[PDB]
Formats: sequence, C-alpha cells, structure tokens
Amino acid sequence: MFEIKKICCIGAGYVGGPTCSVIAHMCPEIRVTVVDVNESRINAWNSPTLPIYEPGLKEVVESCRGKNLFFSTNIDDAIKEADLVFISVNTPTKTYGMGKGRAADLKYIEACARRIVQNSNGYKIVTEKSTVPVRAAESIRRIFDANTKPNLNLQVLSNPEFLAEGTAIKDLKNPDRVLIGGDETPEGQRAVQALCAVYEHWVPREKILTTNTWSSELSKLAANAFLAQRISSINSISALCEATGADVEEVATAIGMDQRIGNKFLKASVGFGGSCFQKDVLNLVYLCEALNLPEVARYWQQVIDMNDYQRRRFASRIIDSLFNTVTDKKIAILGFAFKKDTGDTRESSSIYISKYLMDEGAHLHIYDPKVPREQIVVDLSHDQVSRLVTISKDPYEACDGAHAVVICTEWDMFKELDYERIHKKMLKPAFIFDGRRVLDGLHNELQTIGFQIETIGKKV
Amino acid sequence: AEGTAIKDLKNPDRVLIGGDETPEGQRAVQALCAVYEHWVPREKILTTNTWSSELSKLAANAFLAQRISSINSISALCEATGADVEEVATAIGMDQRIGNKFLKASVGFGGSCFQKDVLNLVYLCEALNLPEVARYWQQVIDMNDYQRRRFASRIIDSLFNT
Amino acid sequence: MFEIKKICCIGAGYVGGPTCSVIAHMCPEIRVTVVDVNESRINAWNSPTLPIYEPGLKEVVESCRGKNLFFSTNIDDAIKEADLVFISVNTPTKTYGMGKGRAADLKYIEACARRIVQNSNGYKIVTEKSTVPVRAAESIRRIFDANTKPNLNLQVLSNPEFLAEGTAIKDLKNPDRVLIGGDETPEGQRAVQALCAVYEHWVPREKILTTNTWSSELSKLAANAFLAQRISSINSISALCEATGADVEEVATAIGMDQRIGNKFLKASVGFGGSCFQKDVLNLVYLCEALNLPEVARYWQQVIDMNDYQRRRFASRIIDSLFNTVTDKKIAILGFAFKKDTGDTRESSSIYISKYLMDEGAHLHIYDPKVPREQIVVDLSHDQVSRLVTISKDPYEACDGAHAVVICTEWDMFKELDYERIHKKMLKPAFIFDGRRVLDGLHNELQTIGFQIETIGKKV
Ligand SMILES: O=c1ccn([C@@H]2O[C@H](COP(=O)(O)OP(=O)(O)O[C@H]3O[C@H](CO)[C@@H](O)[C@H](O)[C@H]3O)[C@@H](O)[C@H]2O)c(=O)[nH]1
Ligand SMILES: O=c1ccn([C@@H]2O[C@H](COP(=O)(O)OP(=O)(O)O[C@H]3O[C@H](CO)[C@@H](O)[C@H](O)[C@H]3O)[C@@H](O)[C@H]2O)c(=O)[nH]1
Ligand SMILES: O=c1ccn([C@@H]2O[C@H](COP(=O)(O)OP(=O)(O)O[C@H]3O[C@H](CO)[C@@H](O)[C@H](O)[C@H]3O)[C@@H](O)[C@H]2O)c(=O)[nH]1
Repeated sequence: MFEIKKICCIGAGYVGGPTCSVIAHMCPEIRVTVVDVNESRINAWNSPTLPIYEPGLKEVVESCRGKNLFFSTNIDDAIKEADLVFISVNTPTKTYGMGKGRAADLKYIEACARRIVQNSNGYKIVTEKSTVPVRAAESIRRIFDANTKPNLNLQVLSNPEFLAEGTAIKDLKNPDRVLIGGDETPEGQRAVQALCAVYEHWVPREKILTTNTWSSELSKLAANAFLAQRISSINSISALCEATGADVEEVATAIGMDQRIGNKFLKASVGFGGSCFQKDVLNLVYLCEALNLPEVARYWQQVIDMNDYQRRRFASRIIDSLFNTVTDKKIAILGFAFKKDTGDTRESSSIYISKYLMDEGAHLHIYDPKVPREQIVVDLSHDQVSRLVTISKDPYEACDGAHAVVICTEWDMFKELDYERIHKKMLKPAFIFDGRRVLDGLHNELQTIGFQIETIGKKV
Repeated sequence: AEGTAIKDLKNPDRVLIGGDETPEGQRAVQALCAVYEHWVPREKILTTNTWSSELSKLAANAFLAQRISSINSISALCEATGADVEEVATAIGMDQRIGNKFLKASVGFGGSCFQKDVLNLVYLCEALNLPEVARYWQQVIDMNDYQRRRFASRIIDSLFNT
Repeated sequence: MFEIKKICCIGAGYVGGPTCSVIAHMCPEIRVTVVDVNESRINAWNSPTLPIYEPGLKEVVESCRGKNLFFSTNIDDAIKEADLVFISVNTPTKTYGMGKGRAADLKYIEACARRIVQNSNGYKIVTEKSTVPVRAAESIRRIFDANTKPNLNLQVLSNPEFLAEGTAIKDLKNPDRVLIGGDETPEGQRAVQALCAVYEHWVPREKILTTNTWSSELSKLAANAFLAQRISSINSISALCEATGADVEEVATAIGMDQRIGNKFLKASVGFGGSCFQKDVLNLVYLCEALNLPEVARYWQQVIDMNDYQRRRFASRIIDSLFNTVTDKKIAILGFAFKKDTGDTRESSSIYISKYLMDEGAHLHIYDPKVPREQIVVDLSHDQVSRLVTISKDPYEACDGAHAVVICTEWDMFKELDYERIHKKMLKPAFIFDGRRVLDGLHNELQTIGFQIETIGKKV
C-alpha cells in the first residue's frame, strides 16, 4: 500500500489554509507544507495574527505549526518533496473574451500544473481541491499527458472542498461527506485509496464517497447550485410576503418542518454573497450552453437573477423611504463581510447595496468588525469613493447624524447595540433597514424608541 | 484573380463589354473589342448593354462566393459527424454540372471583392423591393462570418478557454 | 475473391427499374431480378408499355428481359436466391409527428431490412440505393445487428444513384462518377470490392469513388443541395433582371463562361421540381437542426424559400397581367411533368401553378405529352377539380377559347406548335407566360402575331 508521508498544498487561501491546518492536526505523522506566491499572506500564516479570520483557526494552527505544518513561499522544494500535491488556487472569472463576466479563468490551475511537472520525479498524487471546480482535473490531466518525463507518474484526483467560511474548522473536523474523484483504472483506484486513507484518520469511512473525476466535479457544481437555489427560493417568497402582509420567517418555519424539504438555508436575506454561489451558477449556465442545453441553462439562470432582484429591491426600499433623494445624506452601512464570522467580502451583498446608494450620492459610513479598511475601499472602486465613502471605527460614528442604518451582515454584535443612544443623534425620520432579520423580536422596543424599522420578508 | 492576374489576363475565360444600344454606341464597343482582339479570340468576347454587364459581374462574384460558403457550411457538418470535407468536395466536384473548382474549404473567403460585392447586391435588392432576394444572398456573408468565428472558437477552446 | 452472380432489387421505381435494367444489359452473365409489392407496376414492367417513361429504356429492357432480367413481386424467393440486394424504395416526408412536412419517413427502408433478415442465409451484400439517403445505411445495419441468425453474414453498403429522370439511360450508361460506401473494416472492404467489380464492367476504375457509408450519404446530400442552389441562385437573379430590365439568359451566359462556375444548371425556371431536390434540402436542414447547427440550416433553407418565391412571383404575374381576376377565365397549362421527357409529376411546379390559379377561380386546361390523365387529377385535389379542371388530348384543344397559355414544362414540341393557329382561336388580348424560356428567339414572331408574351427573367 502506498502511504502519503508528505503533503504539499499550492494555495494558502480560505480553502488550502484551514484544510491543511486540520489535516496536519488530525495526522501527526505526516508533514504538511502550505505554499503560496503571496509573500505577505505566507508571513501572516507564520505570525500571531493570521491573514484570514476564521473562528478557532488560530488554536488549530498554533498547535502544529513548526512541528507538522509549515507555511512557505518555497513552492519548488515543497513540490519536489511531496507525495500528495493539493492545488487550491483561485479561478477568477474572465474579464474579457468569450465567456466574459461569466466563465471561470483556469490560468492559475494551468500554471500550477506546469510547475508540478517541472519540479516532479517518480510517483506523486496531484489533487484538485476547490469550492467551484470548473473542468479543473481535466486541465491538469491534459498538461500531465502532454509533458511527460521518464519515471514520472502523476495521478490526478478531484477532491472538492465543502467547508463554509465562518464555520470552517467545525465543517473540516466533522464533515457531512468527503468526495473524491479518480480515474476508473487500477492506478487509478490506488491513488484514491491513498488519499482516502488520509481522511480515514478522522472521517468515518461511510462518509467518504469515491467516484470518477468528472462526476465529482459535477456533483460539487450541482450541490452548490441547490444551496444557492434554496436562498433564492425563500427570498422570492420574501417579496411575496411583503406584498401581501405575511411574514417570511413564519412561512419559512412552516416550509422547513416538512422533513423532505429540511429546515436549513431558508433564512431570507439581502442576497447571497461569497466567492462560491454566483461563480458556481454562472459556470453551470455556461457549461449547459456549451453542451446545447438551453433549457437547463435557463433554469439555473433564475437563481442569479432572483438574487440580483433581491438586492435591487432592498436598495430601492431605502431610496424610497428617503423621498427618492439621498444626495448628501449620511447613511450607516452595518456589516460588510458577505457572511458573519469572516473578513471575506468576495461578492458581498454589502458591495452592491453600497454602490446603489453611491449612485444616489449618499454619504456612506461603513462599519465592519473584521473586514480591513483597505479592502472596503478597493471593493468600492473603478474619486467617487473619496467623496462618498468613510470607514467608521465603530458603529456609533457611523450612525451619528445618519438618516438610515442599513444592516447587511448578521454580526451578533448588531443585536447588542444601544439603540437608545443611536436614535438620539440620528436625523429624523430615523430608519433601520434590517437586511438580515437580526433585529427580530426587538421591533416593539425600536418603534417605542422612535425608529421606523423596515425589514425584508415583512412590510407594514 | 489576384495572385494569378497575369495568367488570367493573358488567357481569360471571357471578356465582357457593356455599351449603349445605340449605333454610337456599337461603334464605341467595337473599338475596345478590337483592342482585346489582339490576343483574345473573338468567341471569348461578350458584347452587351451597360447594365447587363454590371449585373453579370455582381452575379458572377456572388456565385463564386456562394461556392466557398456552401462547402464551408458542409465543413461544419463534417466536423459534427466525422467525415472529411476534402473527400466530400471530391465526390461533389466530380459532377460536371457542379464543377470541381472553388470547392476548397477554408477559414473563410477574403479579398476586396466578395464581401463588398455580396453586400452591394443585397442593398440593391432591398432598394428594388426584393427582400426575398436580399435575404438569400445575405446568407453568403453570414455563413462566412460563422466559419471564421467557429475557427476562432476552436483555438480558444483547445487552450482551456484562457 | 467473392463474385456476384445473382442480384435482387427491392423497388421497381424510377431508380430501381432503370438501374437494374442497365446492370442487366451491361452484365449478361449476372442474373438480375427486380421485385415490388405493387402488382400493377410489375405487370407493366413485363408488358409492351412500361409503367414509367424514360427515353431509351424500352430498348434496354426488351433486349434482356427474360434472358437475364426479370420482374417478379415474389419478393421472398428473389431475396433468398441473391448475392447482392439493392434497397431502392421511397422515403416519403412525414405527414405527422416531429419533423412533420420535412423529415424523411424510414418506414419502408426498415420493413425491407426486416424482410431480408427473414429470408436470408449465408453471405449477402445489401446496398442502399437512392437519390436522397437520409440515415438509410445506418438504419438497415441497426436492424441486422439486432436480428442475427446462425451463419448469417450481411454486409451493408451505400450506393447513391445519380441518374436524372429524362436522361436516365445516358447517365447510367456513362456516369460522372460512381459512389460506393462501406465499412473501413476488412469485411467490409471486400463487399465494396465486389460491388466495384459489378460497375467495372462498363465504368472504368478511376471513376468509382469508394469511401465510408456515412461520407457517401453526406456526399449525396450535399451534392443534391449544391445543384439545387444553382437553380435558385439563377432564379434569384432572374427576379433582379425583371425589376431592372436585363435578360437572365444573357446574364447566365456571362456567368457560365467562368470555368470555375461552369455553364450547366443555369437555366432559370418557374421552380425546380422532382422527388429529390426539395426533399434533400429539407432533410439537410433537419439534420443540421438536430446537430445544433442553426447557421448551416439557415443557409440551405434559403434554397427552398427562394424556389417558393419563384413559383409565387410567377403566379402573381399571371393574375396581375389578367387585370387581377381570372374568375371564369380559360387558361391553358402546357406541360405538367417536373422536367421534360418524363412522366413524373412529383413536386412539379405545374402542380403548384395550377392550384394557385384554381384558388383564383380559373377554368384550367392541362396538356402534357407523357403524364397520364389520372395522375393529374390526383395531384390537383385533396370536387373543385370537377368544376375547374379539364384534361386536353392535344395542345390546340387547351388553347381554343383561352385567355392565356402558361408553359410549365420545357417540352421540345412546344417550340414546334402552330402559333398562328393558336392565336386565331384565343380570346384577345392573348397572353403567353413562358415559365421555361423555351420560346426565346420566337419573341418577335409571336408579338407580331399579336401575342403579349411575358417570360421570367425579362420584363416589358
Ligand atoms: O439561509 C441562508 C443561507 C445562506 N445565506 C447566505 O448565503 C451565502 C453563502 O453562505 P454560506 O453557504 O454559509 O457560506 P459559503 O462560504 O459560501 O459556503 C457555501 O459555499 C461553499 C462553496 O461552495 C460550499 O463549499 C459550502 O458547502 C457552502 O455552505 C452568504 O452570503 C450567507 O449570508 C443566506 O442568504 N440565507
Ligand atoms: O476554393 C476556394 C477558393 C478561394 N477561396 C478564398 O476566397 C477568397 C477570394 O479568392 P479569389 O477569387 O481567388 O481572389 P479574388 O482576387 O478576389 O478573385 C475573384 O474575385 C475577382 C473580383 O475581385 C473576380 O474578378 C475574379 O474572377 C475572382 O476569381 C480568398 O481569400 C481565397 O483564399 C477559398 O476559400 N476557397
Ligand atoms: O438549369 C436548370 C436545371 C434544372 N431545373 C429544374 O430542376 C428540376 C430537377 O431537374 P433534374 O436535376 O435534371 O432532375 P432529377 O431527376 O431530380 O435529377 C437531379 O437530381 C437527381 C436526384 O433526383 C440526381 O441524382 C441527379 O444527379 C440530378 O441531375 C427540374 O424540375 C428542372 O426543370 C431548372 O430549373 N434549371
């Protein structure tokens, strides 16, 4: 039996970082090196404050860094030395050309493949580990099939990651299932077994699914789409609730007790964010079009268009409540991260909402406990940002003289705020726009304070 | 044709002279006719009126361009079904009523003629209230656009779309 | 070295009859039996007057019928006793279901296949022989693959006939090329060689093209469409001639002198007919739609649309020239066959011109030299045929008392008609609509006679 003794992971991001830190923690007798071109990101991994916020991540890293888990920019030597090589890079969507704005760019995957071949001899297992794998494993394989050395035997595997940011550690420590794709050769099932034995250190065997490379990638795509679909479906219902005086939260509860539907992912919101769902459905639509499946394409397209509609519907409500003129009005934006417990803003609903108010010439004051100030200004760019955007150091500086408070992220702190204090120094009418349903049950207090609280999935 | 101009001029298939159907006229056509008679045999010189000459040219270039586009369309169909357009072009070409010339499938036709010529024929037909005829010849340009674009996509595709 | 001694042909049509008759004539020592379900048709092939009209066929057929060539209707024994079996039946366009009015119905090709399997043992070569082969060869093989007997070895070849009705004998005696398709196996190439040897009795080696089954059918589909395209291209130009004042016969000559284009199939007409051209193009469009090639389907569609327009334009001119009514007006239709020297009416533009005029209330008088009376009545209906349609025994009958004469078929004899006699008895002004250009050079004669002679590709 082949035993993985040394692991190398190209990509030290939200996926590779936490994944390898867990692998190393659960597997003391196997050396894990995480590598990356980003010198800044690598140094942070080796420091007291990590480059990404993720609850419980620190304690995991600090228990095996320097012992068992390593972070290096020396990508060559880590590739040369390893039995398993994870490729966990990002695939940004093409900004030009055919597929512009929709299809994923595989250049970094391709580049990594080329670099593996350069720095590899003998047997190595190369596993593609991403959140939205788009023809990835086949791209790697195509590089490996075309650039061969003597005694170079590289096996390509697919191993899509299911963790969700904010809950990475729990998800990795206790996953619903691990999925591994690998060719139906004996060569083949041997490489699959090797990685399968790595997971077996902490994942029960019954939760490890092994299939072929494509079926693996297509499963990931669909699972992602199904998840995005639940949020878009409930958000569609939220529109319908506001229009008819019912409550989306009660509706959602009645929906979710049907054990066939389930009660997860039915929290209506301003719209789904994150570097996964949109990228995922857009690539699924693209694939379908490429395969002459206009019907399938058309069906999944609805998940994005519903998300897009949810965002504009919510922005429009804010503008509306402000007599359709927000020029030179102070408005607090509470929460920027796409999700609570993360510093990640990729495709965050907060970016879109902010831009819609920007176009209306609002003076925005953005607060987020974890998103770095610099990131916020990059996200809201390409002179207009200098005019309209201020980054508040605490929420109260944000609502000091604001016309409206816009809650976009379900940080638990936003429930704890002193709404007595905030209302006293706001210009009236004072609006709170709750895009997360965080302030549910506080409605009566807020109304008797003097707010006019508007939330999604419920209108008076 | 450019690239074989000297051959084509020394030994043309036909020469085409359009003049007014007056006697003034036919005297003008004969003089020019007599310039070409220096190397061109008399039964290779066609004499007609002005417009009948200009329409025949337009048609003539349109008919050739259509040849390329038709075989190009077949090329697409071959790629979808595992045949060879060169083998098909042979079988088609051997029919003496079709002719074997100008059936070489390609990335698409170029030249200062064909595209300008077809689009003009279209425009004329639209002006004369013949939308049926316009739509017909417009398919020669559209197929050519398609062939080029299909070729461009295959390159991009094969390089992982990046 | 397998040699063919006994040939059975299923289909005693315009393809099957003439083809096998020539094969019999050119190859004395090989017995050729032609079979059909249609008793009437077979009795006729055995009698003094044949079921179809084809210049020269009478001599070919009577020189070897009963020596070497037979007609049977006993399909079962002919199949059983044969080395090579042609399938030359018709494939009507579907009248219902998906592909209605466009796609070819393979119900006869399949039923044939099925009967061969029932009556066959040992080795036999089965060749599909048609004008428009649409997935023919595959269908057969699909039937044979699934219905195997012990020691049955059936080979499927493709062999599209290029004969043109009217000149069938000449074409079969001296074809431009012969096209045989068979599997690129050795089983295989041997059946192709054995059919190749049939033709090598009168067709030289380098005129016989041998490719694979599908290539062969695609080659025929394409060739038919290219020829159809020439007719439509010149017909389009004819429309342009009429609005601008030039001559399509003259413009066609200028075109034809270009050896790259060639001077054949540049005769403008009322609209191409026959069981081939339209069926071929519609099936090419349908195939393309099924392979997701909209652009290619859109391209060849124009060949049909243009032909339709040619027919419709010519018709409008007739009603236009007769003061926009033909109600209770006598009109002569000269020529009903799709082309000259044949009895065949399938898809004839005469059928269309006649119907269009009847819908406007014209009392028509039809004459054709070789089309049977009964055929004309079928074609023209689906009772209104009782009121409006008379069938004339000679041209001069059709013309006596008539307001107009429409020529739809380029019969040679039409040039030779006595026009002084025809004018004398017509109602004035008398019109001649030449939809075939057969009366060029006769213009002056006919105008001076007093006619108003309107022809396609030239306007007054
Ligand atoms: O009922 C819900 C559920 C989620 N969200 C939002 O959905 C987005 C995505 O959230 P979440 O799925 O928790 O975070 P991700 O990091 O995107 O994780 C998902 O995306 C990963 C990438 O595909 C998958 O691997 C995980 O399995 C899947 O949970 C966020 O903007 C959430 O605010 C809400 O709108 N309502
Ligand atoms: O089988 C072929 C033949 C040509 N081409 C292409 O078609 C374009 C035009 O070809 P060609 O006709 O040889 O060049 P031209 O100089 O445009 O000449 C044509 O056009 C002239 C008007 O420009 C006419 O006068 C000529 O008679 C006619 O041959 C070129 O890009 C060729 O490569 C093909 O793709 N396939
Ligand atoms: O210059 C022309 C030539 C033909 N036609 C018309 O088009 C029709 C078809 O004529 P033709 O092609 O000779 O008769 P087919 O029996 O259909 O034969 C053609 O189609 C056959 C299959 O049907 C092929 O096998 C032959 O190769 C091909 O010549 C007739 O109605 C003609 O009047 C024109 O209008 N103008």
